[PDB]
Parts: sequence; C-alpha cells; structure tokens
Amino acid sequence: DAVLDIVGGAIRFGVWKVARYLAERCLNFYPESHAAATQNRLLVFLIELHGSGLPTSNPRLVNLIGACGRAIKDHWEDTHPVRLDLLTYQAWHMHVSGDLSECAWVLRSALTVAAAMIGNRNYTDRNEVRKLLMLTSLSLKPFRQQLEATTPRQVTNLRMAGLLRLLARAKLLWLLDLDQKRKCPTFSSPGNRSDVATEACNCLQWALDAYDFHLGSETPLTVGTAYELAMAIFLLRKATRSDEALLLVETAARLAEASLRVRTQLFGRQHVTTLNTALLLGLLLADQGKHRRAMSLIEAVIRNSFIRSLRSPARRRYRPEDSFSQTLWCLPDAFFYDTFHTHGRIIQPDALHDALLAHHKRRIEAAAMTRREQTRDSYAFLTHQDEVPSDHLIPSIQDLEETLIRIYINHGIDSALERRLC
Amino acid sequence: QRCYAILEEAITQLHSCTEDKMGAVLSRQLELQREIDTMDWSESFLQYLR
Amino acid sequence: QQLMNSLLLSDSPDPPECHFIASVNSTRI
Amino acid sequence: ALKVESAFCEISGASRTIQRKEAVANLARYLGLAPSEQEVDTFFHRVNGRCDLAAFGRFCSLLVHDEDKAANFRELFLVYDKEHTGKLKKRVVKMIFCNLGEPLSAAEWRSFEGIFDLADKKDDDLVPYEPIVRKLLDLPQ
Amino acid sequence: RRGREERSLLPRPTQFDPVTRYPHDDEWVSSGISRLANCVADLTTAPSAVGVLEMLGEQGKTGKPVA
Amino acid sequence: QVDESLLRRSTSFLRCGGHVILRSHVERHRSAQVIDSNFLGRVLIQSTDFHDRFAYKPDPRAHPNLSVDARQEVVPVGCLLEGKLGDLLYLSASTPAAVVDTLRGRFYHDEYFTKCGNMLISVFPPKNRERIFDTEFSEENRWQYYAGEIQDLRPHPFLLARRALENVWLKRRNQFILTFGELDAAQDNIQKELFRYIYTFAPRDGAKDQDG
Amino acid sequence: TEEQIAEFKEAFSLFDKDGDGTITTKELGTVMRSLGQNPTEAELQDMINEVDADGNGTIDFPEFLTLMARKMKDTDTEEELIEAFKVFDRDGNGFISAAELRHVMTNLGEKLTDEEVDEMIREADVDGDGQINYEEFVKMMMAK
Amino acid sequence: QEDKQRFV
Amino acid sequence: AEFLRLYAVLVVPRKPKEAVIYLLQTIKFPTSDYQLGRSLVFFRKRTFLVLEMQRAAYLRRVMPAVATLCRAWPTFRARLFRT
Amino acid sequence: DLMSQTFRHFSWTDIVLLNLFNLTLGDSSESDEFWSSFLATRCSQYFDVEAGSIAKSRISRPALYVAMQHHCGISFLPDAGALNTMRPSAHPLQPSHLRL
Repeated sequence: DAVLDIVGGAIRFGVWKVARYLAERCLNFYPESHAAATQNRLLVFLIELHGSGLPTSNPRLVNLIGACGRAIKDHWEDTHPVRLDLLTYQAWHMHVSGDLSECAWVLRSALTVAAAMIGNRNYTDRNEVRKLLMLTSLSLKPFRQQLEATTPRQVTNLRMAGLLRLLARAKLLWLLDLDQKRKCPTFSSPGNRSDVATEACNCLQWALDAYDFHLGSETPLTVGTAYELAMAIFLLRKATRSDEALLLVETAARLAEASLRVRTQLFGRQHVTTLNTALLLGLLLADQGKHRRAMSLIEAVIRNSFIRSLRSPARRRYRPEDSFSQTLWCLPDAFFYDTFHTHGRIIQPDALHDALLAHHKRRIEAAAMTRREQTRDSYAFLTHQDEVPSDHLIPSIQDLEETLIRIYINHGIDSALERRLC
Repeated sequence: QRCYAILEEAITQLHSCTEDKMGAVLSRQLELQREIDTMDWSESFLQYLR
Repeated sequence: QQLMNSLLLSDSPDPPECHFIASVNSTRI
Repeated sequence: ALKVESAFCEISGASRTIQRKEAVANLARYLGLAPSEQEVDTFFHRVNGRCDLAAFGRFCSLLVHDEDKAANFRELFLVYDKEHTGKLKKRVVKMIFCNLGEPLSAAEWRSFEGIFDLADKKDDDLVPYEPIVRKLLDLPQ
Repeated sequence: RRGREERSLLPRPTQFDPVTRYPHDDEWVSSGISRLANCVADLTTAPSAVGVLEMLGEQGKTGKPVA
Repeated sequence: QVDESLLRRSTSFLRCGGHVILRSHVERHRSAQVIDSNFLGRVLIQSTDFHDRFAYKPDPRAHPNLSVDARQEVVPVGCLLEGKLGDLLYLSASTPAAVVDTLRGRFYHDEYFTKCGNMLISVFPPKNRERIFDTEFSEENRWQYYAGEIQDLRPHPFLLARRALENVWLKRRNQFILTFGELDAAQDNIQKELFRYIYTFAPRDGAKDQDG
Repeated sequence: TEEQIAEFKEAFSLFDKDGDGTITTKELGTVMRSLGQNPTEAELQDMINEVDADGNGTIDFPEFLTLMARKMKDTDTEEELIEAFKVFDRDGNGFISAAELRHVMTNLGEKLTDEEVDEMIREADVDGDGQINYEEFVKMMMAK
Repeated sequence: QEDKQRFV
Repeated sequence: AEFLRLYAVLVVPRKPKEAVIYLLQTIKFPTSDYQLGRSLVFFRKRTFLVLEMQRAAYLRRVMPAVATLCRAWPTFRARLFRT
Repeated sequence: DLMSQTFRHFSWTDIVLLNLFNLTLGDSSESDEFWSSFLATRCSQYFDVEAGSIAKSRISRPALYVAMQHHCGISFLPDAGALNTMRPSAHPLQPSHLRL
C-alpha cells in the first residue's frame, strides 16, 4: 500500500505517465487471483480512464473491469463487498461517459447485490408455529392474525444507502441535463418528467432516514441527504408544475432549515455547503410567499459568501462528501463539482425571471427593429484575486444580488416605500 | 439489532440441528417406501403374467 | 486473358463473389 | 334447499336417482332455473348416469346467474332492428330461434306460438319484441 | 398483494407523500425495522434491506418505454 | 508482434500448467510450460526442449530447464475462437503464425484440406497424391456433401463450390472460384475434381417433353 | 358433417337482415371471417358470378354450402390459439400486456396495417389498465 | 388528530 | 437500411441514423467493432454471429397466430350473438 | 503423482498436508466425515463456535483455500480461481501442486 500511496500521489497531481509505471510493478507483489489486489486493479482502471489520451469507450476499460470482477468471483465468489467497489468504480466510469440512464442500472445492480450481501430469512414455518400457538396458548391472537417474524428484516446500512444517494444522483442529473438540453424534443417526455423526479425524490428519501438511524441526525452525512432531499423537491415542483404540492414545499423548507442550523454549527458560516443550505431555503421560502424571511436570508448569503472571498484563494477548497469520493479516495477535487451546485448556480438566476419591462420591451424590440481528463487542481497561484473552480461553483456576487433586487421591486417592499418611489 | 442477532444464531442452530436429525429418518422412510412400492409394482406384473 | 477480362466486363454490377483455394506442399518444394 | 329436496323426491321416487336425460332438465326449472343443453350434457357426463340429491343440490347453486337482465336481451333485437322502431317480423323471430342459437325441434317450437300468441299471425306480419322479452323473464306485462 | 412495509412507506407509488421526521422538532407510520415504540416519535420509517429492493423495483413496471 | 493485453498481469492470466510463448530469440519461437506465476514477483517458467488443462500440474520431466522472466515477455497462447471449426475464419491471433501453427496440427492429424475464411488451404505432400484426391473426391463423397446442408460437413471444396451454387439457387448473382499453387503442384487436379461437382447435383434441364 | 353444416347456417343467418335465406353481397366477405379463414380479394368477385348464376342477386343456402366445399383452408383450431397467445406469454402470469403485442408483430407479419393492429389492442383491452387475460380472451374466440 | 394519534 | 429490418424487434420494445445507433447500445454491441461508414457498413462476422443466435430465437413461430390476426372482427361479433 | 515425478522429491509432511486439504476441500464422503465429526467439534473447543453453525455447504471452497494458504504456511501452484474451474474429486489436490 506504500507503492499504491505514491500511485495516489500521481493520480491527483497529473503525473499519469509515472503512475502507469509503478502500478504495473505493484501487481507483481500479490498472488494471482487474490481479491486483496482489487485496490491496485481498480487504481490501474482509474489510470486508463483518466490519464490516457484514449476516449472513455476503450476495450481496455471493459477488459480491466472484467479481469477484476473475475478475481472477486475466483477468490471471494459473490460474497465480499469488493464486488460493490467494482460496482462503484464502474458507476464512476460511465458517469464520466454520459449515459446516465445506464448508470441507474449499474447502481441498481449494486443495490441488488448488496441486498444479497446483507441477507434475509424466509420463515416458511410461520403457519405451523401459529398452529402450535392456537393449540397451547390462550389468546385471541393466533386465530385471526398471522404470526409475525421472530426477528424482523434487516436495516439499510451506511454504504447501501450511499448507493441510494448515487441512484438519485443519476436520476436527477439525467432529468436536468435534458432540461438544459431541451433543443431535442425526444428528451424526457412530460410523463417521465414527473416519474424520474419523484422517485429520485424517493431515493433521497430513503438515504436520509437510513442515515439518521445509524449515525444520528447531527452528522454531516445526514445533513447532506436532508439538504439534497429539499433540492430534489424543489426540482420536482418545477417539473410537474402542480399547485397541490404546497404540502411538499412545507417539508422542503423545513428540511432546508434543519440542514442550515447544523451546517452553521459544523462548517461555519463561510463554506460552500452553508451558503446554499441558506440559498435553497431562500428559494423555497419565497416559494411559499414568505417574501421577507427569504429576502433577509438571501441577504445573508451575499454577506458571508463575500467574506469567504476575503480569504486566500489558495485557502478555498471544497471536496464534496459523496460515496464516489470515499471509494475513489484519490482524485482531483474538480471531478465532482458538476452534480448539484452548478445546478444551484443555474436555477437561482433563472427561477424568478421577471423581465418584460423596458430593457426587455425596449432593448429587444427597438434593437432588432433598426436594420439596413488530465486537469490537476491549481496548486500555485499568481495573485491574491485568482479564480478557483470552487468560485465558479457558487453563483457570483453579480448575479445573486441580481435576484435580490428583482425580489424587492416586484413582490417585496412595504407599502410605504413603494408609495414614495412611484 | 444485536438482540435480533443472538436470536438469529438460535434459529440457525435449530435448523442445522434438525436438518441432520431429520436427515437419517426421512432418508430411511423414503427407502422403505421405495421397497414397498417397487415390490408391489413387481407383484402387479406377475398378476399380469397370470 | 483479355477475354477473361471481357467476361468480367459483361454484366456484374457487384464483382463476382469469390471463393479461393491454394494447393501447396507440406515440406518445402 | 327445502324446495330442492322436495322436488327431487317427487320425480326420482323410491330410487332417489334420476337416470333420464329429459327429467334432469325438468327438475331444473321446477326450482326456477334454466340450464342449457350443453350444461346438462356435461353435468350428466360427469355424474355418469346417476343423479343424486347432493349433485343436483349444488347444480341449483352453480346455475344461479346474475345476467338475466333485460338490457342484454334487448341487444339481440336491437341489432336486427337497425331502424330502432321496436319491431321485427314474425319471420324474423322464426329464424333467430330455430336457426340462431341452438336449433329447435318442430314440436316444442310449435308450442311457442301457442303461448306467446304468434300462430294467428302470418309469415310477414310485424311483431313487437318487447312483449317476448318481458314475458320470458317473467316481468309483469 | 402488496406488502405492509411497501404500503406504509409508499402508499401511493408514483408521487412523494413525505414521511420524514428528521430533526424530530396516517400518524402511525413505521416499517417493521424496529419493535420498540411507545410514542409517535419512535416510529422509524427506515426502509429495510429487502424493502428497498421490492419497492425500488416497481418503477420499471410502472412505465413501459413509450406506450 | 502481439497485443498488449497478453503482456499484462491484470487482463491476462497465468495458471500453472498452461502453455506460453517466450518473447526472446526474436527472428517468439520458444514454447514453455507455466510452473507458478508469482515466483518472487516474477514468473517462473519451464522452457520445453493430449494434456487436459483441468488437473493443473506441471509436466513431469527429468532435468528441468527453469528460468525467471517477468510478465512483460510471456503470452498465453494455448489451453493445455482460433479457428475452432474447420473453417479457421475466426483466427484469434492476427499474425499469420496462427494459420501456420493450426496447419501444423492439421498436418499431423491428416485432414489437410481446410477452409480458411474465404480461402482454403490444401498442403498435401507428393507422396501417393492420387490416394488423397480419391478419398476426398470419390463418387461416394460426391453426393454426400451435397446431401448435408453444410453445418456438420467437413470444410472441403464441396462446401467451397456449394457456397457459389447456393448463390446460384437463390441469389442469382455472379460468383467466382479459383485455385493457386506452384509448378505442377496438382492445383489443376484440385480444380477439375471441384469442377465435376458443379453440374452433378440439381436437375440442370432434365430431358423434358415436346411442350417444355 | 352435420356439425360443420351447423356452423355454416349459424353465420350465414347471423349477418342476414332480409331474412328468408337471402343475404346481399356486402356482408358476404365478412361471413367467412366468422368462420375463421383467410380470403383473397379476387374470390369476392368470383362468388358474384354464382350469385347471379340463376339471377338471384343473393346467396341461397345450398350454393353457400357447395362453394365453401370447393375451397376450404385450414381452420384455426381453438387450442392452437390458446398456444398462439401463450407463446407471447413470456411472463408466465397468464397476461399479455398491451404494449408487448404492439411492437413485436408490426415489424413482422405479411399483411398487417397500422389501423388493424391498433384496433385489436383497443377492443381487447376493455379494462384500460393494459393487460389481456388470454384464457378469457380466447374464450373471447371460442364461447362455442 | 383525535382518533389516529392515540398511541398513548 | 437492411440492418433496420433484419435487426428489428430485438431488445427494444427517431432519425434513421439515430434509431440504428439506439439499437446498438440496447443489444450489448460494443463500439470497438463498429465502423464509421455511410450505407454499406462493414461488420466483422463475429458480432453478427453474436446477434444471430437470439435472432432465430426471436423468429420462432408466429404463423398460426397471424393466420387469425388477419381475420378476427366478425368472429368477435358473431360470437356475441352465439352466446 | 509419485509415479510421474522424476525430479521433485517430497516429504511425509507434504502428505499430511494433502490429506488434510482434501478432507476439507473435496466432494468425497470422507470429507463429509471430516466436516461433520472433526472440523465441527474442534471449532467448538478452540474458538467457541458451535458445531451446528459450521457446515460445508455454506462455506466458500476457494476463499477458505487461500485462508489455509496463509494460516498454515504453505503455497500451492494452483490458485483460488484454479480450483473453481476444476472438476470435483475425492482428492483434487495432488503432491505436484506444492511450491514450498
């Protein structure tokens, strides 16, 4: 694992040509099938996906997956969770190469395998234990009710509920990639628009209450599912456009508030997470009609996010907690920025959308009327005001102040001041 | 959850102990039933030859 | 040989779909 | 069940067993239910020649049918009366009975006009089919 | 012919109907995952290892790729 | 050269008792038997100088010739596609050495004529040549391989002509047959025996009446 | 063949609206569809030649019998159409979901139009949920 | 909230 | 164009090119043995042998079924008057 | 096997390995005797797990094999995937299968 640690020294750092050289000699220090070698075999698979100039559809990539899954079925045949770390490395593989509908199948098979890993009993004798109970015992119970199991069914654990979060990640990202690519009409018909949204909501549902059972409802990992279930509901209402979802918006802002309180007390007030457990709460409260609590909270976003930009650009780094990040422990941090917080930077300026004043009926009408992946994280910087990829990740001070003043003059401001204005 | 674990070991002990206890007897019953049914079938053939 | 070329020139929108065979020796000739 | 056992004993008599094909069809609607000729044929085939009280007793129950409604039997005459005047010909009611459905013998078909009052009418006379529907299903006229 | 855990976590299975009580601030909603309950706050709707497969499988059976 | 997949610890494997080609003395050329695959990081091998895989043992042999070589110069080549059928069209090795080495065993086991994708190879020696043609072109075997609808039939000039004659029966498109060789190396006798097959089967205007 | 003649005088009189044994030539082609066999379109005009052989202008019951005896295809039997929808039953539950039958024979088959295959999905699926119990739907071929 | 919260 | 009809049915339950591409991912056809071509797309026989095993299984037997799928509509209605 | 080798000497310590490895890993009724009378009762007085839980059916034949390869201190020429694609035998492992 020492040679594999310098392998990790070259994966994150874009020194791929060296990383190929000591990875081939690392596998000589393991016996032939020997499922303990799956750490090296998957790291080589990460080199050939990220590190070589060949695209993401090589026959090398399916050969390495098949050769490592073969080694699990040789040593620890379908009875060790290195089958699951093959199913998460393969899920990362095709998450890079598009096809998010297929990535749902990969994580589905990861959930089905992990169900057999945990195991269940059948209890075929429940009818005849009831026959003994109705003969010996003295209750009304064993005659008009079937006998329950002696020990109930199993708990969804930490990792298998992680695959629930990843399945909701594939479903929501498939929904919104076609939403930002609506130019082709054969992308997610409106019947499927409600269906994949509300069941990515159900997968984030399941991950949240499995986590507060195991780790308790105060750890960062529960807060991540609670904030993301609120975000998934916000996209569920937007896609369906159903007016009966006022029950859903109540539990959405009530999930975002619980995520906000803990994230203030765990990550501070200047952090990429704590700015959008308040920013999403700003959209879900202005959703309800609370146009001054959402106002003052969006007000608070561009105070603490601005104070975050006071800090050193070298001292602003966020790696999202995610089961891909835990399994693929060594990668550049930029490889997971896409999934839900450029989502926030797109939805936030577009959701409110007033226009239709002059500069829209004047700067459009009159203007048209006149005629005749080798990407390392940036380690060394140039000046104190550089641009971290975590700064693109959050919406800029230009465009979220933009939403702020648009809230005021349209549906904010007390009756006194807008009287004095007009 | 650990309470259900120490009862689940009791269930697996009971099923493993009754599987090899019933293994000898139920094999012998099916062997004796094979003898009755083969010998009665062989007697039905001699009645046909009769 | 040009008559063998001329039957190639006669019809045949596709070329004549071929099947070939070699007749050689086991050792060196 | 009391009418079932009372009607069974008066036909079978001392034998307590009906071996007549025709008498099985009689005892069915003395209780009030009408079976088809195929239904009593496959009933007689399974009971292989002897009809006892237990077999005929639930033979009354399995023929309890909840589709002897007027709307289904006006649908027969509605299609043949495309003008929806409520009328069909007496020749028209002859063929739907003796030719459509299972065919009729000349004897029991002759007793049909004797009760339903069609014998005095000619071949081409016009009849309303609603009295035939109402009288057959024993609704009051 | 649907299980009781299936009917308690998703009684109406093409929409959400939220059931969480995450910060803890039909009322009787709970899976079979726990048999310790004396109040409504105890009722955990945590999906089971088998429940999250029998009723995560009933979404490919809802649709049928166009018609 | 060979593909990089076989010179790789991950994708390709060595099990003890499999055959291998040693990449040395290049112009390949060396065959060896695998004994162990992780001898001190390297691969131990037994250079050689009717065995099922399925029991894995080294070949028992006095005076062994063991040598150490890494898994950058060994390729698994054997099993004890590749042209499993007599039609060797498949050819798991891209090099012509797969055609020649398969023809080595086909020369030892005396079946000789061998459909080769589109091609065919016959490698019959000068020894009693007329006996070789007379087995594979006798009037018995003439109507035999008409009668079978390919599949189980041995890959022969009977199938080579029947391909073109089935595109006679259905396709009605132009076909082509041709034989190669060297100086009077019986390739003419291959072609003429193949040529009799063209108009033997199928009723080719059986003598009709006056009407037609 | 008294049973086969019995099936003949069923459907001959079933589309028959004039009544006295005379049917016009419109529903004549559709009478044989309830017998259960395939026509050529040229047979329809070939039947009109013996419609007016005696100047009847209509079918008489004997000439329906004799011409049907001249040409008789293999009747699709009742158990073979139990099996003909059982082969589409890959599930084993006894149900043929309506979306399955749409795609798999439209690209197959010999004489199939889009309106003819859409209308058999609709009329079979009276429940609207999208499944066809074929043990009840081929008794919706053979009540008798 | 009168007949269904009665888990006591 | 012949690929569309000869490999219809199959696993699937828009454009002529886009539907041919859509067939490829759904039948476990790797992109490695695919050629950039216009109409006469070369295939490398191996992968056609992969598909043709289940193609014959998908053909099977449908001909007594379609012998009455052509002729079904009066045999519906005449039966409603038969019963 | 002792017939076939002409170079590789052996010891009796190799034989007592092979008799142990085949009474644990094999299809024979002799290995059924080992798992039902000896390997089950020895687990009860060594690591306090009872004989009922120890069964030959619900154990992985290759993963157990590598487990004795580390614990007993012997390496074999075949591997975990080797035995899986081996036909079942009364004595599958043979004395030529050793390394050192």
